[PDB]
Amino acid sequence: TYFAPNSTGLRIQHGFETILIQPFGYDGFRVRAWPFRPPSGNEISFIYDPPIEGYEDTAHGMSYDTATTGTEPRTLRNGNIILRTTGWGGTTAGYRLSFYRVNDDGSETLLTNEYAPLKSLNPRYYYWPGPGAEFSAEFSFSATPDEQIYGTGTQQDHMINKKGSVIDMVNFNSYIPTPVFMSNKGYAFIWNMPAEGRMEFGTLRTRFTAASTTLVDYVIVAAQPGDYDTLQQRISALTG
Amino acid sequence: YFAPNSTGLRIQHGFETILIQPFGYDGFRVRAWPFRPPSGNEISFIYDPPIEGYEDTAHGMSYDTATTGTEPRTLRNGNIILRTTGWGGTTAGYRLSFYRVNDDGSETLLTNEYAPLKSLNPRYYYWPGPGAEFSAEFSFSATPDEQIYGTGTQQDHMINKKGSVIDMVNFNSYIPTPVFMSNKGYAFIWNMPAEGRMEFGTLRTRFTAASTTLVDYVIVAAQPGDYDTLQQRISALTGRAPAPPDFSLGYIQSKLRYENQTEVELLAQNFHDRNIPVSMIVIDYQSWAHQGDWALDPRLWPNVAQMSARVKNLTGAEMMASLWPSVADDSVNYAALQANGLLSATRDGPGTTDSWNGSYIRNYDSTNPSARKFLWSMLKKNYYDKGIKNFWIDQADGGALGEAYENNGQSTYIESIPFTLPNVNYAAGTQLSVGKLYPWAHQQAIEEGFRNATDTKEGSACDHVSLSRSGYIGSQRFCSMIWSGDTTSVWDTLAVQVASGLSAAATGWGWWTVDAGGFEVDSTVWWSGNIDTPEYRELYVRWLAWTTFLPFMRTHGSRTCYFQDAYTCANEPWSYGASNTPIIVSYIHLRYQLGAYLKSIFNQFHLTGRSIMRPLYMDFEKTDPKISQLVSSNSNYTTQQYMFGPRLLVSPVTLPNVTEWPVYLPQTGQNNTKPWTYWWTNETYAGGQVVKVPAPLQHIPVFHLGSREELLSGNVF
Amino acid sequence: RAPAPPDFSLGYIQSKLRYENQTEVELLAQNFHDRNIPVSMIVIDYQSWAHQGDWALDPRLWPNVAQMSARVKNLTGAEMMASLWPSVADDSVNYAALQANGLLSATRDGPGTTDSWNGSYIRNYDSTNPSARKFLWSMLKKNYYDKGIKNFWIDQADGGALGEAYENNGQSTYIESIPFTLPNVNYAAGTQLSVGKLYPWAHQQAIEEGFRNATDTKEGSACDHVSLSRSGYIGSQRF
Ligand SMILES: *[C@@H]1O[C@H](CO)[C@@H](O[C@@H]2O[C@H](CO)[C@@H](O[C@@H]3O[C@H](CO[C@H]4O[C@H](CO[C@H]5O[C@H](CO)[C@@H](O)[C@H](O)[C@@H]5O[C@H]5O[C@H](CO)[C@@H](O)[C@H](O)[C@@H]5O)[C@@H](O)[C@H](O[C@H]5O[C@H](CO)[C@@H](O)[C@H](O)[C@@H]5O)[C@@H]4O)[C@@H](O)[C@H](O[C@H]4O[C@H](CO)[C@@H](O)[C@H](O)[C@@H]4O[C@H]4O[C@H](CO)[C@@H](O)[C@H](O)[C@@H]4O[C@H]4O[C@H](CO)[C@@H](O)[C@H](O)[C@@H]4O)[C@@H]3O)[C@H](O)[C@H]2NC(C)=O)[C@H](O)[C@H]1NC(C)=O
Ligand SMILES: *[C@@H]1O[C@H](CO)[C@@H](O[C@@H]2O[C@H](CO)[C@@H](O[C@@H]3O[C@H](CO[C@H]4O[C@H](CO[C@H]5O[C@H](CO)[C@@H](O)[C@H](O)[C@@H]5O[C@H]5O[C@H](CO)[C@@H](O)[C@H](O)[C@@H]5O)[C@@H](O)[C@H](O[C@H]5O[C@H](CO)[C@@H](O)[C@H](O)[C@@H]5O)[C@@H]4O)[C@@H](O)[C@H](O[C@H]4O[C@H](CO)[C@@H](O)[C@H](O)[C@@H]4O[C@H]4O[C@H](CO)[C@@H](O)[C@H](O)[C@@H]4O[C@H]4O[C@H](CO)[C@@H](O)[C@H](O)[C@@H]4O)[C@@H]3O)[C@H](O)[C@H]2NC(C)=O)[C@H](O)[C@H]1NC(C)=O
Ligand SMILES: *[C@@H]1O[C@H](CO)[C@@H](O[C@@H]2O[C@H](CO)[C@@H](O[C@@H]3O[C@H](CO[C@H]4O[C@H](CO[C@H]5O[C@H](CO)[C@@H](O)[C@H](O)[C@@H]5O)[C@@H](O)[C@H](O[C@H]5O[C@H](CO)[C@@H](O)[C@H](O)[C@@H]5O)[C@@H]4O)[C@@H](O)[C@H](O[C@H]4O[C@H](CO)[C@@H](O)[C@H](O)[C@@H]4O[C@H]4O[C@H](CO)[C@@H](O)[C@H](O)[C@@H]4O[C@H]4O[C@H](CO)[C@@H](O)[C@H](O)[C@@H]4O)[C@@H]3O)[C@H](O)[C@H]2NC(C)=O)[C@H](O)[C@H]1NC(C)=O
Ligand SMILES: *[C@@H]1O[C@H](CO)[C@@H](O[C@@H]2O[C@H](CO)[C@@H](O[C@@H]3O[C@H](CO[C@H]4O[C@H](CO[C@H]5O[C@H](CO)[C@@H](O)[C@H](O)[C@@H]5O)[C@@H](O)[C@H](O[C@H]5O[C@H](CO)[C@@H](O)[C@H](O)[C@@H]5O)[C@@H]4O)[C@@H](O)[C@H](O[C@H]4O[C@H](CO)[C@@H](O)[C@H](O)[C@@H]4O[C@H]4O[C@H](CO)[C@@H](O)[C@H](O)[C@@H]4O)[C@@H]3O)[C@H](O)[C@H]2NC(C)=O)[C@H](O)[C@H]1NC(C)=O
Ligand SMILES: OC[C@H]1O[C@@H](O[C@H]2[C@@H](OC[C@H]3O[C@@H](O[C@H]4[C@H](O)[C@@H](O)[C@H](O)O[C@@H]4CO)[C@H](O)[C@@H](O)[C@@H]3O[C@@H]3O[C@H](CO)[C@@H](O)[C@H](O)[C@H]3O)OC[C@@H](O)[C@@H]2O)[C@H](O)[C@@H](O)[C@H]1O
Ligand SMILES: OC[C@H]1O[C@@H](O[C@H]2[C@@H](OC[C@H]3O[C@@H](O[C@H]4[C@H](O)[C@@H](O)[C@H](O)O[C@@H]4CO)[C@H](O)[C@@H](O)[C@@H]3O[C@@H]3O[C@H](CO)[C@@H](O)[C@H](O)[C@H]3O)OC[C@@H](O)[C@@H]2O)[C@H](O)[C@@H](O)[C@H]1O
Ligand SMILES: *[C@@H]1O[C@H](CO)[C@@H](O)[C@H](O)[C@H]1NC(C)=O
Ligand SMILES: *[C@@H]1O[C@H](CO)[C@@H](O)[C@H](O)[C@H]1NC(C)=O
Ligand SMILES: *[C@@H]1O[C@H](CO)[C@@H](O)[C@H](O)[C@H]1NC(C)=O
Ligand SMILES: *[C@@H]1O[C@H](CO)[C@@H](O)[C@H](O)[C@H]1NC(C)=O
Ligand SMILES: *[C@@H]1O[C@H](CO)[C@@H](O)[C@H](O)[C@H]1NC(C)=O
Ligand SMILES: *[C@@H]1O[C@H](CO)[C@@H](O)[C@H](O)[C@H]1NC(C)=O
Ligand SMILES: *[C@@H]1O[C@H](CO)[C@@H](O)[C@H](O)[C@H]1NC(C)=O
Repeated sequence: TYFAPNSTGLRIQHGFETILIQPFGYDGFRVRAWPFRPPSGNEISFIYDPPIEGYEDTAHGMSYDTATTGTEPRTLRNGNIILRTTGWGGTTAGYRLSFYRVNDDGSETLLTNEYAPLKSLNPRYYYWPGPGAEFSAEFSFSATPDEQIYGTGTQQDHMINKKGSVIDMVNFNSYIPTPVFMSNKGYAFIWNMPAEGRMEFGTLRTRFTAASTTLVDYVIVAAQPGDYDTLQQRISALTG
Repeated sequence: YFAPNSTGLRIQHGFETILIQPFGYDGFRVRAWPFRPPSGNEISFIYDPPIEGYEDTAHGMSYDTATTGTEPRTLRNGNIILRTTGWGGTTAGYRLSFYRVNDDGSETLLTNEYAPLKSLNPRYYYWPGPGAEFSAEFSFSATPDEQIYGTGTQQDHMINKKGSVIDMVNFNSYIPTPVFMSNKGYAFIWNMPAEGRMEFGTLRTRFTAASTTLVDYVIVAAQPGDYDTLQQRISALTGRAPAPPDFSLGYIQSKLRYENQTEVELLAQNFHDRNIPVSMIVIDYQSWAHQGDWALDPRLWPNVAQMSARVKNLTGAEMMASLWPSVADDSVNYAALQANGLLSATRDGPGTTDSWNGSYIRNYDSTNPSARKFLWSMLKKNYYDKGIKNFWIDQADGGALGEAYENNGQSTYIESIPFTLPNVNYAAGTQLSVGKLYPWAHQQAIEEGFRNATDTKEGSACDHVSLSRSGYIGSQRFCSMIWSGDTTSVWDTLAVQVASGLSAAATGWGWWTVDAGGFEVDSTVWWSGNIDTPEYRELYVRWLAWTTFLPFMRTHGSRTCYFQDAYTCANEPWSYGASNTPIIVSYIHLRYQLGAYLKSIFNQFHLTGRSIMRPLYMDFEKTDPKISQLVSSNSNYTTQQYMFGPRLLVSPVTLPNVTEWPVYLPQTGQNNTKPWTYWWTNETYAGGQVVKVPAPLQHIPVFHLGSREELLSGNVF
Repeated sequence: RAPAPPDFSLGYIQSKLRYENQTEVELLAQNFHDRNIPVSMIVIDYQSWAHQGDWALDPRLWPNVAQMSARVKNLTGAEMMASLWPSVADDSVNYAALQANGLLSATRDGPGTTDSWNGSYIRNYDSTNPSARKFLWSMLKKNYYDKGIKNFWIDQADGGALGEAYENNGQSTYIESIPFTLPNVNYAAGTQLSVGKLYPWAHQQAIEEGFRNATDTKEGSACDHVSLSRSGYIGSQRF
């Protein structure tokens, strides 16, 4: 009785950047974005395709069902997670991402969306520091002051709630920063990137950065609140 | 005063040099650089010597002791002491730590360099280019209970910035400025013009610079709860504000936009015939022929000296005009600006920095002194010498043309395409290395022109003012007021503006204001900005009432309407319904009735940096024990209430259809009395409780300490 | 290995800057016919469009171009060639579509403009983007090829800036002489520094693909039509 998806993925052409959102595993979406040049195909990934456990029969790859330029809003549902493409500001469009969970009582809860209030930097920011095509990436997502962040690897901070902390993604003795975290809102998030960077768990914005990359890749999975054993069931099905 | 026994300490720690000097009262200045010494032409926003301090002359690079940091040392100036230490269990002197000597003799650690056993270097250097310029990341320790106030302006609805990351990139309504106070009893200034990052994490505070040749910061200590001294030290370091001209304290009429000369003359005729006082009429943008002409289009403003004189004859009001920093090819000044190198430019390609009005443009170089003087020669010829002697320096955030997206003026879809923000070339550096200076130097362009025409020195009494949307460290030194930028005309926006102005106060900015009623229409709220609907008419009257108790009372916005009889929808005190006209005019009269109180509190800000609009921790943290937590949680009682001067307590109504409003009256320190008097009922209440007062549409919840006749006299200090 | 050229291209090619409207072109063919002077191809130069990026003759001066090409072939038997620039301006009817589908190159920071011309700052279309090559042929085949103008003059497609070794083209020689750095723009195949030499080669390829698609012919076989290019690279003789 699983709410299987009706689309293999959505590919948005937003100017020079392409965003490929695909249903991935149970109650999960996989988002990939790149400016100008398509993925080489030799990028390093830490997630399984298809997931170790999920609704799928075969791997997704780059497959998608619908292509748009993001002029109009769209909606895609997989399991209990729903994606809603929207505009920025008062506009009605479909180049901004937002993720909801369908609760047991029929209502919906906003897990997170791309941090794009009226006056703010682009939630998918690209910057070219070198003469080549490799770029640095800064992706921003909304957050609430009451949110709680669990995981993010190991660190001697004497805290299990990582909210309000910045975690640099550079390894050294006793410090293994890993961008895999659970939120008490009922969702988990995987920044599937091997590049060094930064984890910002701010009061109103969650931001991940990549020092140098050719492709941004993350996965978001939803679960009913308080049910952390399912979140870990989904994370392990994605990463091992 | 505990004067220091050393002029400074210079540490040679490998290839990096650290120069720590006593600076002002209870302050230390720290400068560090790897390999190459400072050129001496770095951009600095602090005074040497401070405007007020123990010193007789400037410090410069002078120091008393030189060491390699092999052994620990101690240096004391005032109540702050520096202790150089090792890292880990080591005994050395290459790590910095700062303590305050309390009144009871004991000491409290303000902060040290974040260096636990396993951690990155608290002074991290990185070379991204082939040259010697470097990126810097400086880390300081922090505690989970700490509270951060200031950091500039932002629409975050918080006065406690703990747990937030603040990017140092300017855009509309967002002026990140690395000057903050901590509730531990110290202030900190990251004296750097480079773009970067502010990390106020749970256990680590980090500042970064994208490209620089020198790191420079100042730390100053004060006894806990005593924020008035922190602001006294900050203003002595970065600038003591001048006294504003008396006319600027009145009612400022503005909108988007008064389009031709005869429309402005009928506006003054309306204020005169209706016997409604007005102190300044503002002319908005798009009033020029081309971007960069810096003059009113004669086809719509044929005789502006006659216009300003007629406006002054009917209302006595002064005039203000708008200018943008962008110049297009169709400008009469484009060839001259291009030839003399007075324009910024992207570092490859044609050099255009953004777009507007269907043309791609280039911002003038405010860091170039020749460009600043070229621009005043236009403003003085076409405005100042023609009766318009106040200037609206709009859309000068720096880099792009005022927004966080490129291709301004085009479709919102194109604006949303993530074109990278430009790292432009300036005369003083690049956008990444010196970008934060651009709006600060733009204010300076008008300040230099003002002081030159009046033959007065900076810091003295102003004859005229400028209206700016951005700034930086020490922007309070100019005859210039900052406003919160483009806001939406909805109820939630009105509640968020308060915390932005309170954060500006903690940054050192006193001359702050908003757009009464908001600026932009919210397309998802059908009544937003509609001056003919009762829904927005209610919102505007609540908003206009609040601006009465702000450093500057000004109305402005881009309204919508059902009936239009001009170029744009109206925004005048008689444009919101017949029943609302007497309400708006009453607050206009009340504003002029507070003139003595306004000039008195603006003067103390000029002498001491005495904050004008005051967050509740500055006056009642020592007193009310409940306030420490109400600020930590960013309660509406602390993000939406404030002290306007030493006597008034203000709390705007931020909800529709409301007749009672809950105001938290803080404790004042006399438990057997009732010090709070409600303005509209004259009823007295005791401190330390939340009260629900009658708040009809015409009344804004305002309490006052002492007698009303004394605060109206100005004698409050 | 180069293809064999069409026989008509080996004759006399008449061109200048510039034949401005349709009636001037028709009187030119009438002159060759009345004087019995042979001509094999008539060329229409640039600035014959309404906006940069429209990729069509301005109807205010070329009202019926299918009739113009047919009249030219009736009087002289000559084929026709028209000019197109790779620049796109905001006033273009194709600007919104080119921007939304990512068919324009761009400088890597700032608004993205790559040069200037005709008093407007412009962006070059991305010849390395296969989708952009298709977009441009859909314009040329609609407004030229299917209307008797089946040879194309792909001018000012050197890559990076707009055809010159200086930025701010079309402006004063003093401004042009100011050493604004040549742009390291973003392409779909790389940057100007990493793949820039491909731009004019891929621009020739755009029309070669269009020519071979219309005639159902393989590249390298006999050509029915030609293109006039000012730049190229390794192996450009294959077109
Ligand atoms: C004291 O201090 C406190 C702070 O410390 C302060 O609290 C702050 O208060 C304000 C106002 O009270 C709060 O602001 C609101 O926040 C809401 C939540 O925002 C987030 O989530 C939404 C998505 O929300 C959808 O789904 C959830 C869950 O399912 C629902 O609960 C929601 O209702 C909403 O549902 C709709 O849309 C769904 C999807 O399409 C549908 O499925 C569903 O059916 C519904 O139709 C995100 O969109 C937000 O993202 C935005 O902001 C983030 C981060 O900034 C950005 O990253 C992102 O890009 C976006 O910009 C966000 O994540 C908002 O929903 C709410 O929005 C309303 O008002 C604002 C104006 O302020 C409008 O601009 C906005 O359009 C919304 O207006 C509509 O609804 C209002 C009233 O509800 C109507 O009046 C209005 O007409 C309009 O109607 C629209 O929808 C109607 C629905 O039927 C429809 O009828 C109409 O036709 C019309 O279309 C607002 O922003 C803020 O969060 C508080 N902050 C905190 C920390 O608590 C407090 O106020 C202070 N108190 C006092 C007295 O001062
Ligand atoms: C439940 O959870 C709770 C939280 O989740 C948890 O709380 C945590 O508990 C731990 C353990 O208690 C706390 O850790 C301590 O933190 C202290 C404060 O550290 C900060 O400040 C110091 C500098 O402070 C000085 O000045 C202040 C005020 O003036 C004094 O109060 C201090 O005592 C101290 O004074 C000395 O030095 C002064 C000047 O030099 C002198 O004037 C004075 O006379 C004193 O000699 C900073 O140095 C610290 O910085 C370090 O960490 C930051 C950030 O990580 C880095 O940036 C920086 O580089 C440094 O690494 C910090 O900012 C520490 O002082 C305290 O340290 C002692 O123990 C640790 C081992 O844990 C030793 O490694 C360390 O050397 C210290 O040891 C000395 O003193 C101890 C006992 O006090 C002796 O046992 C020991 O022998 C040693 O002796 C030395 O000094 C003696 C002084 O008399 C002397 O007699 C000896 O001869 C010898 O010289 C420790 O790290 C932690 O903060 C809590 N965390 C939080 C969030 O609260 C709680 O435990 C949990 N509960 C349970 C049941 O689990
Ligand atoms: C950037 O680039 C862009 C383009 O990429 C540049 O834009 C271009 O600039 C060029 C020149 O710089 C322009 O060429 C001129 O165009 C005008 C306009 O022509 C049009 O509009 C005419 C009238 O329109 C009005 O009425 C119509 C009625 O329907 C109405 O719809 C409309 O709203 C408006 O109110 C039309 O009549 C005319 O059409 C005619 O001719 C067509 C050609 O074949 C034909 O198709 C039509 O059937 C119709 O017959 C057309 O649509 C032209 O007028 C102008 O031509 C004059 O000047 C040129 C020299 O530049 C000269 O060679 C011509 O002979 C002509 O000269 C007459 O008047 C002169 C007075 O100035 C006079 O001196 C001449 O002698 C001549 O007149 C008389 O005697 C002679 C012989 O004795 C006789 O032949 C005449 O009939 C007459 O009796 C140019 O072609 C482009 O149009 C323009 N393109 C665009 C899109 O704007 C831009 O400048 C650049 N920008 C920058 C910053 O660099
Ligand atoms: C980018 O930005 C630029 C600017 O930064 C934008 O440009 C501007 O756009 C605005 C509006 O979009 C324009 O304002 C409009 O200007 C016109 C033109 O006005 C001038 O010329 C008039 C006619 O001139 C002729 O005769 C003279 C002889 O001297 C010749 O030289 C000319 O060549 C012409 O042949 C002239 O009559 C006007 O003068 C009058 O008013 C002035 C000022 O009060 C007096 O000094 C004069 O004495 C004289 O009375 C003027 O010089 C105006 O006509 C427009 O007004 C109308 O429309 C308004 C709303 O748009 C409305 O509020 C007005 O009431 C008025 O309405 C008219 O129509 C109504 C109903 O249809 C009638 O009821 C009413 O009677 C009247 O008929 C308006 O003010 C700017 O001019 C223009 N600026 C520039 C430099 O071009 C540009 O649009 C932007 N572009 C992009 C892509 O974003
Ligand atoms: O940007 C070009 C693009 O704008 C489209 O507007 C969208 C945009 O609106 C912002 C704009 O609002 C004006 O006011 C309008 C309001 O938009 C209408 O809803 C209302 O009915 O009428 C009022 C008055 O005409 C303000 O006057 C503008 O200042 C404001 O634009 C900002 O302007 C500043 C500089 O002044 C600039 O820096 C900013 O970049 C710019 O946003 O955003 C909100 C969307 O809902 C609007 O659709 C427009 O529709 C379109 O045609 C095109 O012109
Ligand atoms: O470049 C703009 C700038 O030109 C100034 O002209 C200078 C320039 O001339 C080059 C230009 O020549 C045209 O032919 C002119 C000729 O130059 C004149 O001497 C003659 O009297 O008139 C003819 C035609 O009217 C060509 O038609 C143009 O192609 C050529 O311009 C170059 O154009 C190509 C594209 O066509 C472009 O890619 C180049 O960037 C551009 O340079 O250089 C020689 C100087 O002696 C001239 O003074 C002009 O004065 C000025 O107003 C401005 O328009
Ligand atoms: C200066 O004073 C500090 C403490 O105030 C002391 O540790 C140091 O030895 C003194 N140095 C000199 C030269 O007096
Ligand atoms: C002041 O206004 C009155 C209005 O009648 C006018 O008579 C008088 O000349 C004006 N003075 C000036 C300097 O314009
Ligand atoms: C102000 O600048 C002017 C230049 O127009 C100069 O002549 C004058 O001396 C300056 N005023 C001073 C130095 O007081
Ligand atoms: C000037 O403004 C008045 C008042 O709004 C208006 O009636 C008139 O049409 C305007 N004139 C022009 C040319 O815009
Ligand atoms: C409140 O007192 C003031 C003077 O202190 C007076 O002007 C006002 O009318 C009083 N309002 C009342 C009694 O409602
Ligand atoms: C071309 O058509 C014309 C009629 O418009 C006719 O007189 C002439 O014979 C034709 N010539 C050729 C070569 O078809
Ligand atoms: C050429 O491309 C078109 C689409 O543009 C396609 O329909 C056709 O099959 C291709 N081949 C030929 C010979 O037309």
